Amino acid sequence: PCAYGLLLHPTSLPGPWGVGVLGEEARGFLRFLKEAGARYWQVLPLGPTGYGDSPYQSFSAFAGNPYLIDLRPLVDRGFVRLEDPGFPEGRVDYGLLYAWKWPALRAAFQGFRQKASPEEKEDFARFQEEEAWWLRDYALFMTLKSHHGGLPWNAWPLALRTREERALKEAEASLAEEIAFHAFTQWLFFRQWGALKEEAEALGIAFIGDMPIFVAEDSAEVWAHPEWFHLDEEGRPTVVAGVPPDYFSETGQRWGNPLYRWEVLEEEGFSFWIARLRKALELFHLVRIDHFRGFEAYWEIPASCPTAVEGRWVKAPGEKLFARIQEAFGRIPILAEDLGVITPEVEALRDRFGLPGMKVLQFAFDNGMENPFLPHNYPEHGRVVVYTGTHDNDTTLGWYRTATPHERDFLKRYLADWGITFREEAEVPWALMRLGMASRARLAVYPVQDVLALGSEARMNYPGRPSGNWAWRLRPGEIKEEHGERLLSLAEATGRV
Ligand SMILES: O[C@H]1[C@@H](O)[C@@H](O)[C@@H](O)[C@@H](O)[C@H]1O
Ligand SMILES: O[C@H]1[C@@H](O)[C@@H](O)[C@@H](O)[C@@H](O)[C@H]1O
Repeated sequence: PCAYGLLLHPTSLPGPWGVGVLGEEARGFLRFLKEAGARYWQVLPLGPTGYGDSPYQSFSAFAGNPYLIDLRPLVDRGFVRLEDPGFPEGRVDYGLLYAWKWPALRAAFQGFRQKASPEEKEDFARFQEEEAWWLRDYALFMTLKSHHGGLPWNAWPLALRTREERALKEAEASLAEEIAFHAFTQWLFFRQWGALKEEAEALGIAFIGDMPIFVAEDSAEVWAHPEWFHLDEEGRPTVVAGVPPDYFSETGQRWGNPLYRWEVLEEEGFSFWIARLRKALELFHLVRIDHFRGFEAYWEIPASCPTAVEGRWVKAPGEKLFARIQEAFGRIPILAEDLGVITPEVEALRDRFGLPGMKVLQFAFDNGMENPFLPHNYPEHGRVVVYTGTHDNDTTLGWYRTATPHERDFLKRYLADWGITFREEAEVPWALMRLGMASRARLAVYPVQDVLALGSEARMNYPGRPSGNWAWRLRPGEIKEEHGERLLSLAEATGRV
């Protein structure tokens, strides 16, 4: 029973200009966290997003999401003048945010080139030089994507798709301004996050980052390093990621993400992963990795297959990779997302390296006392993270409302065994958060929607649903001291303060 933190993607922060940003409201959430006894702030992947707006399908495994840039500081410097397009409240309007914030950032870039001090123009220069190894490909990637009507890289003219030496240099020369712009967006993002990170550290708060084990097909790194992935000559994946048919899905899941050529990454001492983790550790203190099981083995699906039925398991060099990580960083600040159908082999790898696993209370009541998500079954070392629900789950109140008769009843009886009782429906989220903090899990993390006991409309992501995801936002003044105080109380009572 060491500590607890809260889960809130930066986009959910309240504030003007269409979305949560790395500014004052963000710093405000830090104070809230501090005064609430919280010691962790978990977020979703922070890279640039494409269609669907999912943080797990980023245009780059290294880049930073421009949408998170707080335009206010840039306004205070005279680089740009802002006028609101009519953004709504409590939700992100991505369509509108795209049409507005990009030109907004572009305009602010012109202000910078004409009013930036030497120390500013110099810093921007150092940044471009130091992050060049990935920044160069990223900036050109985005630029070329705009220049081609948003077409995916493997749909661009042969010369550019195959990254021919000449074509690249020419494009890189006749679009140096757009390329500089994108680099500018990155410069702001990392500098703004950096400030926020130091802030959190001074308050004694650690950041729990996130990253999908597999990258997106249409992204800077796949374009610039196709040797690391199973692609044909046209740049199209010959096999895609996914999971096999299980008790639930009768056809399994076909994600479409490109699969790694593990043999190639190994011959290079897993350079990609080390670089990927090094860059994440610049932003986070702990890094959760989605679909951890992939390091043990992954389900390879023929690209020509419409479902996941035709796949097969393929072992991945997990042991070697983590051994390498251990030596590279002298530690392994990884957080294993081991939800779903896991095997003894996956647990073996996870445990063998002392990596903490996950526990989701919303999944603990559809069976009997042997459910590994029920608190009494948590490993004695308590090296695990308990959640009421994650971003992919409905809010706890929303889950409760639709849960089966068995789950609802078992929930009550189980809570009772722990001296926890509830009357009102809106009380459920707190009963579970309480159960979480009372457990052996050294760390408990809760999404803010549960702290506010919001219903299903505040659900961050609904797997399978083709819209309305990643949009939920706290409304101004919605979260209040009242909530922080109640959390502090619960944390003190369980010894997590
Ligand atoms: O490392 C320490 C230790 O575990 C303490 O018993 C307590 O839990 C602290 O908060 C921290 O976690
Ligand atoms: O007020 C805002 C923010 O909420 C924090 O208080 C930060 O430290 C600054 O004061 C900022 O201007």
